[PDB]
Amino acid sequence: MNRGALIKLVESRYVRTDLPEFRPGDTVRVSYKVKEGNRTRIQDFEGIVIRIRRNGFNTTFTVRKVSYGVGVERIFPLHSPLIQKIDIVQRGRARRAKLYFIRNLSDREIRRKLRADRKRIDQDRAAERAA
Amino acid sequence: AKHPVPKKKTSKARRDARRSHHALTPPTLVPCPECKAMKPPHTVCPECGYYAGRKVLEV
Amino acid sequence: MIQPQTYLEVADNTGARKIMCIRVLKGSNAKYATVGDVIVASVKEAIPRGAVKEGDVVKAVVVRTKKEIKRPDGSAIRFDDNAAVIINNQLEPRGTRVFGPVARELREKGFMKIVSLAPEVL
Amino acid sequence: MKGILGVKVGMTRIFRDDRAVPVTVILAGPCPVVQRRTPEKDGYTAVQLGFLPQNPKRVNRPLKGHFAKAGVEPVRILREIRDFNPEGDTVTVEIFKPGERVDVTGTSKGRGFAGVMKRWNFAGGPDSHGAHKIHRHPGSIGNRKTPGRVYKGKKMAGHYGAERVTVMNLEVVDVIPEENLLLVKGAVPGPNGGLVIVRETKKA
Amino acid sequence: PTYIPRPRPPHPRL
Amino acid sequence: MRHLKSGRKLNRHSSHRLALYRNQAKSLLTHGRITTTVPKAKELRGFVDHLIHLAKRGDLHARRLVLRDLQDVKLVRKLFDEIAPRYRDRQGGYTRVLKLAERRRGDGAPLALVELVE
RNA sequence: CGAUGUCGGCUCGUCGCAUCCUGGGGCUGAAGAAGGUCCCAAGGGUUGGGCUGUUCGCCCAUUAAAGCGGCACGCGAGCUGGGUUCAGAACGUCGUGAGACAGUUCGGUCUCUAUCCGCCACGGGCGCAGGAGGCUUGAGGGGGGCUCUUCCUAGUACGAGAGGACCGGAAGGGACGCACCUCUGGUUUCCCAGCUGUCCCUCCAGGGGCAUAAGCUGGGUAGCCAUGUGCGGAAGGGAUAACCGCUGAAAGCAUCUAAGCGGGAAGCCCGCCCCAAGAUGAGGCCUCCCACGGCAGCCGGUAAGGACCCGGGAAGACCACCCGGUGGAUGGGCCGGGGGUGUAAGCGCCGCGAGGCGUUGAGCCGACCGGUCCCAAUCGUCCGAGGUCU
RNA sequence: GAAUGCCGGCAUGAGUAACGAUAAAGAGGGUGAGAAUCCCUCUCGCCGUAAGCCCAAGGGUUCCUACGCAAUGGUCGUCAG
RNA sequence: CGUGAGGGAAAGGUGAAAAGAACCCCGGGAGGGGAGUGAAAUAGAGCCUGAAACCGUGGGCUUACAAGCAGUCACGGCCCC
Ligand SMILES: [Mg+2]
Ligand SMILES: [Mg+2]
Ligand SMILES: [Mg+2]
Ligand SMILES: [Mg+2]
Ligand SMILES: [Mg+2]
Ligand SMILES: [Mg+2]
Ligand SMILES: [Mg+2]
Ligand SMILES: [Mg+2]
Ligand SMILES: [Mg+2]
Ligand SMILES: [Mg+2]
Ligand SMILES: [Mg+2]
Ligand SMILES: [Mg+2]
Ligand SMILES: [Mg+2]
Ligand SMILES: [Mg+2]
Ligand SMILES: [Mg+2]
Ligand SMILES: [Mg+2]
Ligand SMILES: [Mg+2]
Ligand SMILES: [Mg+2]
Ligand SMILES: [Mg+2]
Ligand SMILES: [Mg+2]
Ligand SMILES: [Mg+2]
Ligand SMILES: [Mg+2]
Ligand SMILES: [Mg+2]
Ligand SMILES: [Mg+2]
Ligand SMILES: [Mg+2]
Ligand SMILES: [Mg+2]
Ligand SMILES: [Mg+2]
Ligand SMILES: [Mg+2]
Ligand SMILES: [Mg+2]
Ligand SMILES: [Mg+2]
Ligand SMILES: [Mg+2]
Ligand SMILES: [Mg+2]
Ligand SMILES: [Mg+2]
Ligand SMILES: [Mg+2]
Ligand SMILES: [Mg+2]
Ligand SMILES: [Mg+2]
Ligand SMILES: [Mg+2]
Ligand SMILES: [Mg+2]
Ligand SMILES: [Mg+2]
Ligand SMILES: [Mg+2]
Ligand SMILES: [Mg+2]
Ligand SMILES: [Mg+2]
Ligand SMILES: [Mg+2]
Ligand SMILES: [Mg+2]
Ligand SMILES: [Mg+2]
Ligand SMILES: [Mg+2]
Ligand SMILES: [Mg+2]
Ligand SMILES: [Mg+2]
Ligand SMILES: [Mg+2]
Ligand SMILES: [Mg+2]
Ligand SMILES: [Mg+2]
Ligand SMILES: [Mg+2]
Ligand SMILES: [Mg+2]
Ligand SMILES: [Mg+2]
Ligand SMILES: [Mg+2]
Ligand SMILES: [Mg+2]
Ligand SMILES: [Mg+2]
Ligand SMILES: [Mg+2]
Ligand SMILES: [Mg+2]
Ligand SMILES: [Mg+2]
Ligand SMILES: [Mg+2]
Ligand SMILES: [Mg+2]
Ligand SMILES: [Mg+2]
Ligand SMILES: [Mg+2]
Ligand SMILES: [Mg+2]
Ligand SMILES: [Mg+2]
Ligand SMILES: [Mg+2]
Ligand SMILES: [Mg+2]
Ligand SMILES: [Mg+2]
Ligand SMILES: [Mg+2]
Ligand SMILES: [Mg+2]
Ligand SMILES: [Mg+2]
Ligand SMILES: [Mg+2]
Ligand SMILES: [Mg+2]
Ligand SMILES: [Mg+2]
Ligand SMILES: [Mg+2]
Ligand SMILES: [Mg+2]
Ligand SMILES: [Mg+2]
Ligand SMILES: [Mg+2]
Ligand SMILES: [Mg+2]
Ligand SMILES: [Mg+2]
Ligand SMILES: [Mg+2]
Ligand SMILES: [Mg+2]
Ligand SMILES: [Mg+2]
Ligand SMILES: [Mg+2]
Ligand SMILES: [Mg+2]
Ligand SMILES: [Mg+2]
Ligand SMILES: [Mg+2]
Ligand SMILES: [Mg+2]
Ligand SMILES: [Mg+2]
Ligand SMILES: [Mg+2]
Ligand SMILES: [Mg+2]
Ligand SMILES: [Mg+2]
Ligand SMILES: [Mg+2]
Ligand SMILES: [Mg+2]
Ligand SMILES: [Mg+2]
Ligand SMILES: [Mg+2]
Ligand SMILES: [Mg+2]
Ligand SMILES: [Mg+2]
Ligand SMILES: [Mg+2]
Ligand SMILES: [Mg+2]
Ligand SMILES: [Mg+2]
Ligand SMILES: [Mg+2]
Ligand SMILES: [Mg+2]
Ligand SMILES: [Mg+2]
Ligand SMILES: [Mg+2]
Ligand SMILES: [Mg+2]
Ligand SMILES: [Mg+2]
Ligand SMILES: [Mg+2]
Ligand SMILES: [Mg+2]
Ligand SMILES: [Mg+2]
Ligand SMILES: [Mg+2]
Ligand SMILES: [Mg+2]
Ligand SMILES: [Mg+2]
Ligand SMILES: [Mg+2]
Ligand SMILES: [Mg+2]
Ligand SMILES: [Mg+2]
Ligand SMILES: [Mg+2]
Ligand SMILES: [Mg+2]
Ligand SMILES: [Mg+2]
Ligand SMILES: [Mg+2]
Ligand SMILES: [Mg+2]
Ligand SMILES: [Mg+2]
Ligand SMILES: [Mg+2]
Ligand SMILES: [Mg+2]
Ligand SMILES: [Mg+2]
Ligand SMILES: [Mg+2]
Ligand SMILES: [Mg+2]
Ligand SMILES: [Mg+2]
Ligand SMILES: [Mg+2]
Ligand SMILES: [Mg+2]
Ligand SMILES: [Mg+2]
Ligand SMILES: [Mg+2]
Ligand SMILES: [Mg+2]
Ligand SMILES: [Mg+2]
Ligand SMILES: [Mg+2]
Ligand SMILES: [Mg+2]
Ligand SMILES: [Mg+2]
Ligand SMILES: [Mg+2]
Ligand SMILES: [Mg+2]
Ligand SMILES: [Mg+2]
Ligand SMILES: [Mg+2]
Ligand SMILES: [Mg+2]
Ligand SMILES: [Mg+2]
Ligand SMILES: [Mg+2]
Ligand SMILES: [Mg+2]
Ligand SMILES: [Mg+2]
Ligand SMILES: [Mg+2]
Ligand SMILES: [Mg+2]
Ligand SMILES: [Mg+2]
Ligand SMILES: [Mg+2]
Ligand SMILES: [Mg+2]
Ligand SMILES: [Mg+2]
Ligand SMILES: [Mg+2]
Ligand SMILES: [Mg+2]
Ligand SMILES: [Mg+2]
Ligand SMILES: [Mg+2]
Ligand SMILES: [Mg+2]
Ligand SMILES: [Mg+2]
Ligand SMILES: [Mg+2]
Ligand SMILES: [Mg+2]
Ligand SMILES: [Mg+2]
Ligand SMILES: [Mg+2]
Ligand SMILES: [Mg+2]
Ligand SMILES: [Mg+2]
Ligand SMILES: [Mg+2]
Ligand SMILES: [Mg+2]
Ligand SMILES: [Mg+2]
Ligand SMILES: [Mg+2]
Ligand SMILES: [Mg+2]
Ligand SMILES: [Mg+2]
Ligand SMILES: [Mg+2]
Ligand SMILES: [Zn+2]
Repeated sequence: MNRGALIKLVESRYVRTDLPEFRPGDTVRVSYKVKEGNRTRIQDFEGIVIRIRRNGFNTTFTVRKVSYGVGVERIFPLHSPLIQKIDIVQRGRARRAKLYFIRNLSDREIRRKLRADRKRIDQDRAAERAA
Repeated sequence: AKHPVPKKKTSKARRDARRSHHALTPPTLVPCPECKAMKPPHTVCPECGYYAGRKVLEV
Repeated sequence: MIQPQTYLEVADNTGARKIMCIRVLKGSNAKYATVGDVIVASVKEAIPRGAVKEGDVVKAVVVRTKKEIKRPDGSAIRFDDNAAVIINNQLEPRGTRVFGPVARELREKGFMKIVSLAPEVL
Repeated sequence: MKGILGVKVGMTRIFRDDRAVPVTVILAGPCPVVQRRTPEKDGYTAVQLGFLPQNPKRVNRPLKGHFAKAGVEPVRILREIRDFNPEGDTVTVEIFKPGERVDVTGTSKGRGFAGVMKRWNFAGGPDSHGAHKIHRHPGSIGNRKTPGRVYKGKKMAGHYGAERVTVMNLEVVDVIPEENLLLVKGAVPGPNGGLVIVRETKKA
Repeated sequence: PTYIPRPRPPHPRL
Repeated sequence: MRHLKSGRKLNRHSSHRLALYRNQAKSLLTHGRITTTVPKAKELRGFVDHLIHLAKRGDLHARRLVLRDLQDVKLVRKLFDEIAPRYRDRQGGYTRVLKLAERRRGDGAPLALVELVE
């Protein structure tokens, strides 16, 4: 028997595929379905993805955003059915996979450290020239 | 600590009874297929240097 | 994860700026308060001519924490600080405004005034 | 009462009504009835099940004649289920429907020789303020001349784990009979690849 | 009988 | 506990153990057969296998990778030029370990031999 | 007195019951709610802080509650050593003085090795009248046992009002316990990158040693984990405590009682979880071997089986346990997936240059999920029934 | 038969604690009855205001060489103060 | 042993005579086994006699459901005379 495969098999019914790949340092907008009793609505959450931890179906990315004066990090599961959509808003360049360091940085030091990834920005514009 | 100590001398019966588990197991031995000399299984034969049916080292 | 001796920024305009938790109002011996939990605190640092003053033993509700809160949908949210809003015995905010985001958890726990006043409920 | 043997596959989580649900996955079926216990011949009721097919070249003669007296291919494991008497000669996971509650037994993970803090959650000693080599120690074990002895059952260090453990009232979450899988919400004793028993719950 | 090791002081039972 | 942990320790800190393996790799690759203890022998297999495999790939990168553990151009030259060619179609298993009948006199240690295969 | 270590704390509990809370009651100057008092009850529970060496006590903030006692005022061959309780020094006081003080003050060496009982774990032996491989019954043990808030019933009963129920029904918590690693969060001693100094290989480029038993720094899989997740306390059956009765004499009435019957606690028996036939009272069921050769005995060759030896294992101190041994995926390699790292070297282009850009999500890559006989578990050896008598 | 008596001998604790800085080792070759422990070479690590070199004190043949391994060396020893 | 003044041991015995064991065997040696000497070699130099504690090999009885200052009394079984 293949225990890994069975796990993969159980998960497949929930694996999303329709989401734009991104990377730590990217600036992204998560549209997240949330309930305000008893109605349900979409709440956008825009920020730098500082961290992505991979575990197949169980991958989860962390997005950081400052909001009315306070730093805020939320963690989303990359296959959660609550994610309505994900929009790439900026493509930044990191030198490492985890960016906890930006928590202690000034606004301009972040901007200096995560300059625009021209190479992947060119790809984003290179696509969207389709049929 | 406060330096524990034996309270009575151990009788010859209790002493040797503790050794009731001290005998040696004679070595596990099997005959070598090539030179028929007795030797432990799963080792190159030290008498003819044969293992798995072939010469493996000089003796 | 707020326990006695923890300092909390004051999220409202009561005049207080820092409070030091001295009790967690959650049963006989709860160890921790998170968002939504009432605490008893001592005013450690207030501004002048405030509704509160240093020394006041006040009640507070924790509105955001440095440790992440988890949620039934598998999501989690964490803030840059532990903050709180000073309340009266009937759980209402003693102040007139709430600065910063607050935990959505405050809604179902019956802090609908504090959730309304917040500039953003995350 | 109904039961079935299985193997712990591993953990993951599904999403059910916009809710993360942690689950353990159990490969349970299929279990051939190998011998039935009757109050006639045996004095109690149970069904000795079988699980996992075995190389015939490894099944000795006393056991071969046992399976043969049931017309079952030789199997690796044989366990009974008390007061369970199925109709067929094969027990499959379709005996569980989603929304049920089950108790799961397994062999807990083996911690070996475990100290009093890991085993019994003793507080240990202080790490500063003059503690002398007692940081993980159990302190006192008794009184003085009265009673002059240590109680039976006193919590001391020693082997911890690799014992029989049963968690009760685990929700069944889904059943995948085509793969003989069983999704249970929560934790189950022991390691992946370990053997489990999945009975109906005795809670209510 | 070379050197006489002096014995430890008693516990003060006063 | 030690559950699912791969790696013998051999009563050596992190840098001694590595130098042990690298010294044993140098000696075995050099002489073709060395005698050591059984536990050391079993660990040297994978350490040495990987180097031989890297030599089969023959690129400059591999040479420099191998030279990190072997540090001897001449020996690395012998590994790439004489040793690696005779394993071109052997998919792994470049070494073998066979236990020895006798023990040392002074510490009773069980020995075994390690050799490159044919 | 040829020594029984002395306060308080820490750790670890276990018992008592004159009960602090929780459960059950009688009386109330008991309307309701909430109290008072006494009875039954020891199953569980009984918080964090400021002061002082403190025990005690007062205080702060909570709580259902913040119970009181025994165990050498439990516990220093378990820890502490602040106090007491040596030698120093000083203050007050006393003494001509040396010195003195239930007067104060600062300081002042706490002993690696457990033999026997006891305790926690783990084997070895023999036994359980034939020998064996499995699967089991449960005598008897052990574990567990707590509790709060909110809502509905209902702003109804009750009450002038304020206030505010029983019974019954929902939801959510604190602490505790068992298990687990999907998520959250730790570590992850060499899994990846970056960095300084220096010595080196081989001059550049690329690298290796050392700077800790990782040089430092940023990360980090498996495993082991809590701060994280699942689940437990029950339900229910039975017999009772105080207490309330039904029927009912002695004793024309009356009486829970003398005949008989009923109700009635978080407590008791059972139920749940775990151990458990050395339960010598050594249990049961399924299946296999079975008249061996020779003098209830013995000595030999076997049987079914077993052990040895080996490759190993979320099993483990040794042992034991579990799996595999070429009719084999057990470990090692190799391959793929995962995962970590975060774009290798080399070359080409740009810049005087530090560098930058592309080739490139590259290169490297522990443990995870699998594949593959490439390497190693070669070859073998030794035990092992012939069934007592009525 | 006792004096924690005196001297000697031999037990118990026990195949137990320990084998004296956590700077560190591996392999090949040689010798020999015998080798983890001696010789040789290669690799690895340690010291380098020292763990290197030279004086004085103190010690008194411990220096060099051959032949030796009972004891001494906390193991072994073919080696050695 | 103590700087020193000073303190202060243990340790006798082959046999009448060395006749003190040529030679051969195992062994590196040690040690033994034969051979030989002697009245005697468990008088073989670790030597007269060779007590006891203490360690061991072999044999007889006995012991793995049993409560112990270890003995004593009784009966029974087994072994020996
Ligand atoms: Mg002590
Ligand atoms: Mg000590
Ligand atoms: Mg000691
Ligand atoms: Mg003893
Ligand atoms: Mg003796
Ligand atoms: Mg004896
Ligand atoms: Mg005796
Ligand atoms: Mg004994
Ligand atoms: Mg012993
Ligand atoms: Mg013995
Ligand atoms: Mg003030
Ligand atoms: Mg002030
Ligand atoms: Mg603010
Ligand atoms: Mg099982
Ligand atoms: Mg535990
Ligand atoms: Mg703990
Ligand atoms: Mg601690
Ligand atoms: Mg101390
Ligand atoms: Mg200690
Ligand atoms: Mg310490
Ligand atoms: Mg401990
Ligand atoms: Mg005491
Ligand atoms: Mg007693
Ligand atoms: Mg176990
Ligand atoms: Mg460890
Ligand atoms: Mg493994
Ligand atoms: Mg060691
Ligand atoms: Mg180092
Ligand atoms: Mg490799
Ligand atoms: Mg071998
Ligand atoms: Mg061997
Ligand atoms: Mg006394
Ligand atoms: Mg005495
Ligand atoms: Mg005495
Ligand atoms: Mg004494
Ligand atoms: Mg007590
Ligand atoms: Mg009472
Ligand atoms: Mg009560
Ligand atoms: Mg009451
Ligand atoms: Mg009352
Ligand atoms: Mg009233
Ligand atoms: Mg009332
Ligand atoms: Mg009680
Ligand atoms: Mg009590
Ligand atoms: Mg208190
Ligand atoms: Mg203070
Ligand atoms: Mg205090
Ligand atoms: Mg106090
Ligand atoms: Mg006081
Ligand atoms: Mg109350
Ligand atoms: Mg005391
Ligand atoms: Mg006490
Ligand atoms: Mg005490
Ligand atoms: Mg002490
Ligand atoms: Mg004390
Ligand atoms: Mg004591
Ligand atoms: Mg003592
Ligand atoms: Mg003191
Ligand atoms: Mg002190
Ligand atoms: Mg004195
Ligand atoms: Mg004076
Ligand atoms: Mg005077
Ligand atoms: Mg004073
Ligand atoms: Mg003092
Ligand atoms: Mg001082
Ligand atoms: Mg004093
Ligand atoms: Mg000291
Ligand atoms: Mg001592
Ligand atoms: Mg003992
Ligand atoms: Mg005793
Ligand atoms: Mg046993
Ligand atoms: Mg039986
Ligand atoms: Mg029972
Ligand atoms: Mg019993
Ligand atoms: Mg109402
Ligand atoms: Mg009214
Ligand atoms: Mg109710
Ligand atoms: Mg994991
Ligand atoms: Mg984790
Ligand atoms: Mg994490
Ligand atoms: Mg993590
Ligand atoms: Mg990890
Ligand atoms: Mg590495
Ligand atoms: Mg390094
Ligand atoms: Mg360098
Ligand atoms: Mg360079
Ligand atoms: Mg160097
Ligand atoms: Mg150095
Ligand atoms: Mg440092
Ligand atoms: Mg690190
Ligand atoms: Mg980390
Ligand atoms: Mg009941
Ligand atoms: Mg009446
Ligand atoms: Mg009546
Ligand atoms: Mg009656
Ligand atoms: Mg009744
Ligand atoms: Mg009843
Ligand atoms: Mg209850
Ligand atoms: Mg059982
Ligand atoms: Mg049983
Ligand atoms: Mg009995
Ligand atoms: Mg039995
Ligand atoms: Mg093992
Ligand atoms: Mg087997
Ligand atoms: Mg075989
Ligand atoms: Mg395999
Ligand atoms: Mg493999
Ligand atoms: Mg791989
Ligand atoms: Mg991958
Ligand atoms: Mg990847
Ligand atoms: Mg590049
Ligand atoms: Mg490149
Ligand atoms: Mg380059
Ligand atoms: Mg140029
Ligand atoms: Mg990658
Ligand atoms: Mg890979
Ligand atoms: Mg195949
Ligand atoms: Mg053989
Ligand atoms: Mg006398
Ligand atoms: Mg005497
Ligand atoms: Mg004497
Ligand atoms: Mg002795
Ligand atoms: Mg002695
Ligand atoms: Mg031993
Ligand atoms: Mg001992
Ligand atoms: Mg020991
Ligand atoms: Mg010692
Ligand atoms: Mg030792
Ligand atoms: Mg030492
Ligand atoms: Mg040494
Ligand atoms: Mg040492
Ligand atoms: Mg170092
Ligand atoms: Mg080497
Ligand atoms: Mg050598
Ligand atoms: Mg040697
Ligand atoms: Mg030697
Ligand atoms: Mg040398
Ligand atoms: Mg220098
Ligand atoms: Mg001189
Ligand atoms: Mg001298
Ligand atoms: Mg010399
Ligand atoms: Mg010489
Ligand atoms: Mg010598
Ligand atoms: Mg010697
Ligand atoms: Mg010698
Ligand atoms: Mg000599
Ligand atoms: Mg010596
Ligand atoms: Mg020696
Ligand atoms: Mg020495
Ligand atoms: Mg030697
Ligand atoms: Mg020589
Ligand atoms: Mg002298
Ligand atoms: Mg002298
Ligand atoms: Mg004399
Ligand atoms: Mg004479
Ligand atoms: Mg004479
Ligand atoms: Mg004569
Ligand atoms: Mg003469
Ligand atoms: Mg000769
Ligand atoms: Mg001789
Ligand atoms: Mg001889
Ligand atoms: Mg002779
Ligand atoms: Mg005569
Ligand atoms: Mg004689
Ligand atoms: Mg004589
Ligand atoms: Mg004479
Ligand atoms: Mg004699
Ligand atoms: Mg003698
Ligand atoms: Mg005997
Ligand atoms: Mg009995
Ligand atoms: Mg008997
Ligand atoms: Mg009689
Ligand atoms: Zn042979």
